[PDB]
Amino acid sequence: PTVHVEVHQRGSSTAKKEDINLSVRKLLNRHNIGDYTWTEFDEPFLTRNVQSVSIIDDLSACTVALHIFQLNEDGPSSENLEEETENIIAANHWVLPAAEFHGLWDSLVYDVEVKSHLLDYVMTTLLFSDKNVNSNLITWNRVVLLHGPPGTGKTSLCKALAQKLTIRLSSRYRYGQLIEINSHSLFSKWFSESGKLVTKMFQKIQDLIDDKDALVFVLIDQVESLTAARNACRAGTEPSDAIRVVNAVLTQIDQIKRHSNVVILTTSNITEKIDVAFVDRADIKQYIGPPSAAAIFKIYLSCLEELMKCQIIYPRQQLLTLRELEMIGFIENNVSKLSLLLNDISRKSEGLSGRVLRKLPFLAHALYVQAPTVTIEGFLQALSLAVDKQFEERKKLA
Amino acid sequence: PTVHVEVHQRGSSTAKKEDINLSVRKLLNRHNIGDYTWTEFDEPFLTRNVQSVSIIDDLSACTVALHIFQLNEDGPSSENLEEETENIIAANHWVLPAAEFHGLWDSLVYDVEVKSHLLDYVMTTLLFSDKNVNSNLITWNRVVLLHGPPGTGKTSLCKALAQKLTIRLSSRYRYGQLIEINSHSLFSKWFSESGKLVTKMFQKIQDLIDDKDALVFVLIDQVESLTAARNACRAGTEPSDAIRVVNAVLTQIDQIKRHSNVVILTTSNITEKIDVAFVDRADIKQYIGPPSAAAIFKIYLSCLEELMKCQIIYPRQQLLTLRELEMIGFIENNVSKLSLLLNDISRKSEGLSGRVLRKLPFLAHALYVQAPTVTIEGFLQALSLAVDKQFEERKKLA
Amino acid sequence: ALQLSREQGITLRGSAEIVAEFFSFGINSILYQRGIYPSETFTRVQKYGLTLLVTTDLELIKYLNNVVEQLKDWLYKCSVQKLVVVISNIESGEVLERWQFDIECDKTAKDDSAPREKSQKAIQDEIRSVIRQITATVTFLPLLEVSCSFDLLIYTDKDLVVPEKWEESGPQFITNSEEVRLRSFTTTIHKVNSMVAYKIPVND
Amino acid sequence: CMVPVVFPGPVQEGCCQFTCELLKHIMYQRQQLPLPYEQLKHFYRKCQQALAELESVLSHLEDFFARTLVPRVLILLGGNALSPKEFYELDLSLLAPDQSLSTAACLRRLFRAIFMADAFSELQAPPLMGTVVMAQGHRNCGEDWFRPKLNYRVPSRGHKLTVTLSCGRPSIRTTAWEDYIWFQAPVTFKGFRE
Ligand SMILES: Nc1ncnc2c1ncn2[C@@H]1O[C@H](COP(=O)(O)OP(=O)(O)OP(O)(O)=S)[C@@H](O)[C@H]1O
Ligand SMILES: Nc1ncnc2c1ncn2[C@@H]1O[C@H](COP(=O)(O)OP(=O)(O)OP(O)(O)=S)[C@@H](O)[C@H]1O
Repeated sequence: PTVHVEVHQRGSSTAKKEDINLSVRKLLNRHNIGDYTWTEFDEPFLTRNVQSVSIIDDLSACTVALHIFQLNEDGPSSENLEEETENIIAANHWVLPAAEFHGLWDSLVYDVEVKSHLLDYVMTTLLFSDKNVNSNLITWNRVVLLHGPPGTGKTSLCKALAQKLTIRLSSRYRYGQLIEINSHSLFSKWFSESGKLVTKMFQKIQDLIDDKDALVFVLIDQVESLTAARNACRAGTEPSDAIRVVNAVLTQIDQIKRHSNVVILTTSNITEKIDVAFVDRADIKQYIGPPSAAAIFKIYLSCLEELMKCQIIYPRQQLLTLRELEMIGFIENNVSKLSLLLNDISRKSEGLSGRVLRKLPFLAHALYVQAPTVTIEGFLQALSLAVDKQFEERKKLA
Repeated sequence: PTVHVEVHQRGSSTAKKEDINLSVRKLLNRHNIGDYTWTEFDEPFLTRNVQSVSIIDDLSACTVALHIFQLNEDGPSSENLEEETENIIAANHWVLPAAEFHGLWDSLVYDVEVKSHLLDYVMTTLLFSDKNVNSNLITWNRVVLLHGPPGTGKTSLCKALAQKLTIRLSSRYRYGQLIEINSHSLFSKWFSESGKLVTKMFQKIQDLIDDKDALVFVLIDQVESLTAARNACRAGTEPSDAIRVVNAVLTQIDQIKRHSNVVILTTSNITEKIDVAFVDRADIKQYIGPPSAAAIFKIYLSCLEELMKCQIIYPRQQLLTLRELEMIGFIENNVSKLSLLLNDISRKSEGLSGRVLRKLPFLAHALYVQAPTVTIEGFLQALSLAVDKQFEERKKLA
Repeated sequence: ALQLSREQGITLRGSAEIVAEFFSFGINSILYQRGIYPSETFTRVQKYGLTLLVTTDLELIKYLNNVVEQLKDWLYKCSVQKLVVVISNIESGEVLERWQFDIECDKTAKDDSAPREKSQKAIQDEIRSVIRQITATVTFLPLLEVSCSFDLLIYTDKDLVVPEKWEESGPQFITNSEEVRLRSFTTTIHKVNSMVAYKIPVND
Repeated sequence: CMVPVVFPGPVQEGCCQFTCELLKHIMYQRQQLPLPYEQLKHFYRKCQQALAELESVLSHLEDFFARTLVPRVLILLGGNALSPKEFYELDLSLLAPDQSLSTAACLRRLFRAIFMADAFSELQAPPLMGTVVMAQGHRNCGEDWFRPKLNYRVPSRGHKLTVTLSCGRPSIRTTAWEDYIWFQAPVTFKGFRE
């Protein structure tokens, strides 16, 4: 009965772990009765010290493992290039849980638990890892290769994964770090120095690696920038540069293998020219596709909810995930027809990108709402016309 | 009932705003009535302090919201882009509203009635971003990608757009900026330069972003230059560099999507070598082929009003508009016959580029008149001659 | 796709050369601006990636060329340590202006055969700093109500290596003179501090 | 860094040539012109035309100061009117239209200060760039050659140096300035070099 639990610790509070532990357990045990978002408090302690306590995948007697995270505040931690070229953004160094990415885990929807797969990846990782398994016999690479066509959330998923792993591993990591590998930065003008300082970068990595209190999160967006090609024409024109620095990056992955705390996140909207080196160092190798119908549905629901919370649609209303829609047998009544036409919106919406999707509601509120206030029953067909436009647009896009 | 107003303060005025507000609203009190450009006045106050009073989408018992805008003069384009302090590089820097485009939005007509739509996009931007919506639930990447056959107003359109925009949105924006990248900038003889180049580009653009007061317009002209073949099947060296560009470009845009005050206007040719990513973050696609007969007639009317006003064709005449032409339904008289001849012209003018279109009368008078004095509608037969010329010109060259 | 740093290095004698022409052009410009000599009679050249005042006084031309090479020598032996240009009245000859340049050399240049990391870029721009600075300094030097002449003082610690025509002389202080310091500049071998002394005004 | 200037005596037309020689001094100390304009009297295409640009600037400056007072003068290098590559502020707020001292005395005192204000300490020889001068003026002075910028603001980056004054006067108001408004040089100066 594993039930992981979130505890948002303020950067403005003063409470500590035991106080908050007792307090939150008292809150639950007071209620102790799907998933809920405990945000309206009765106890003054957490009212002053905690901003959000929710759980995301009806009963009580499950292993309620609380987990306390303090969403920090700093966004950038400038670590410029060691060599030269002042004010060149070498490292974007992201403190752990800091609120940039709060609640962003609710982005994706791929109900095959692809998320959960990637999630408990690192959990099982550390389980095997620090329980005396022989590397020499069984070993992996703490690369993680998300994989899928663009407009899907790959980099976003990387980030959210890091955040959630954070909230989980408080028991074993008081904190950790994310590392925005500015790939295009990594190279150098010169003949050699490029690889030479690839080392330096991975050394800044090793810095964090030493911190057993922390947990390392390499984030190499668009690794092809690192690894151009072993398969081009002989005119590569920077071969002794390109391929060289590439296999250097290979060496660095291969050294960082042996540790037990690092994880490398890697994606490509552009898998075409991926260089066999990574794919053969063969992380989870998680393929992704565009969102599913039900996915579009859930995401539209979330959109509507954020909207009604910011009053942009004034008469706040009720929604129904496909669960209750399917239980009511899709009976055509006034209440249902809202979400039923919504489902139709989705069923014609599939074939598009979640990026464009979460673009839709707002940009439609611009396009066909044409009013500072609007309600559902026209907002919906409005979104419909918007999506029709989107398809005809990609068509005309030639 | 919101009727905005194009309150032009001539830079020569030097008087302060509120007085002008008062006087213009009193002008309104006077006339109390289609959309027009009031210049000739009664009170000498406005007569001196104003150079034009225009309004676009009669009636005045509505909510009039004035917009006092003062023009500016110099587009210096001074932008170092000093990779090594030795670079004179292609970054235009236009202080917003200025004589560059005063009166341009007045003319760039479009079949789809794109304008209203694209326009109130950025209007929706504020009024329903600054509701403090959780961005990380509903995003709008600020990256608009028009497109169409070359020479179709596109770059002109985006320019005049931002012009009128910064006009409409004074209260919350002391002013704005236009940064015009010119990819010819961006390339380099050397592998590994271009990335640093782009990063530093948006470094300075980030600078201009930093002020919350200003308003940022990134006027990319030929995005395709950047994103030629990120995902495509030719030789790899030029592709090594090209990838190594576009990757960083994309990452930087995904950064800068974190400020409520930036708009990336983007544009391209047939360009079907476009992309797979700006295709993605194309929050507002827009296909713009050649115009239709209607817009053609409107543009020609504008042309004829120019040629009357500057008295380059001396005997002034009377015209109509398609609406006006339809109130009497194209029925023939020797009064509107001339506009009807223009109509025949348009009916055979379409299939061209508006660029060439507004260039036509210029060319016709240079090539078939040779009389600085010339009667219009003698003008038009030779105009049609030059039209047919243009046709066979394309026919030959293609 | 590559480039390469090719750093040349520096020498005792190269430092001497460059700092010698430094003082050449600097003295030229100083004696140009304040009015010490006929300004009209001079012209400009391109040096240090900038524009420089150059004389035509064949007399002073040859004279200062002699001084330049002799200083090149004494730098190549670290011999001199002060370089001053004392400007005075014509007849009463009272000192009005005294540009003191205090010199540091590298004794270890005997063994310092291997070069030192410092660029023509760096040295050049730093002398440009010097030049532009001295130029600026005219903006406050109390103007010469008369015409003037000048004499050239140095201080080589050695009374030993003295060539023929040079004679020993006196310190030539000023009674009421303010001294104001200019930016420093060096070669990692030779540094030269700089400061002008000038007769304190009689009236404010 | 920040540097004011200390004067015992007040002024009126001093301000004019103050700004004049300061501007000049600066445009030299940023390499924009091969030699100080005071000595550019030699050599009589870009050279003379840019110098005449500068002269028109100077002349209309004198015009403007003759017309009304100025609290603050701005001089830009690159960027735009609303953002510089770098800039210099020249305070005149502390002055009213008295003095028997010589204007040249204030000039040399202030410039000796500037030197002791240690400014222009950048080995990094900047390239050849663009220059615009601005300053505030009377709300209704009917100024013609300049042009106001009713939406202008002092940018807050690349603060090379605000040169500030003090003439030893006790305490003045601020409303005497709140009516005034920035104007702008109608034509960007460009600094050449060979
Ligand atoms: N299925 C989805 N669910 C939720 N958000 C999505 C989805 N698809 C796209 N998005 C949004 O689109 C953006 C994706 O961010 P990223 O992590 O950079 O995407 P990605 O994985 O990098 O794909 P690319 O390469 O950037 S197009 C975020 O704003 C997400 O919220
Ligand atoms: N519908 C139109 N209405 C008015 N002027 C137009 C129209 N279409 C084109 N033009 C003119 O054609 C020119 C187009 O300028 P741009 O903004 O560069 O055009 P474009 O859409 O960018 O195509 P290119 O290939 O970039 S020039 C301007 O002089 C416009 O005035």
